[PDB]
Amino acid sequence: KVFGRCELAAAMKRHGLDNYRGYSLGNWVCAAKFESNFNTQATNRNTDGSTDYGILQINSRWWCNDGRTPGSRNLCNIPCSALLSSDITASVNCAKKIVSDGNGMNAWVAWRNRCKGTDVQAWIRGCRL
Repeated sequence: KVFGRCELAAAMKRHGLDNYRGYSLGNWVCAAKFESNFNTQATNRNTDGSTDYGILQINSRWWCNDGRTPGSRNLCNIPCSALLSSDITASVNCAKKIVSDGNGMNAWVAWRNRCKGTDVQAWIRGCRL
């Protein structure tokens, strides 16, 4: 599924991401936009044998099990395929563990490169939240 901008903002706010760990909703919407362009089916294979899954591109080497990532850990206790659903619940709950893993939102490279330090409030414009 491909979320509209405000549609996702609403979904994320509903799942408690607004200001979670001090990160405004705009930050998460911005991360989702540049990580997967709001596409729940987005996947990106990495050169280390791992793959990033879903709207928030969660990595298989440590967070989910796709059964084909060497020395992979499954800290979120879920199959990576669950991260490719139209329901973002799985990705949000896993994301909540990632942003609390000692690096803030820096865990998401697209967020760091395209969102960090910017006026992320713009990503929520026009949204009736």
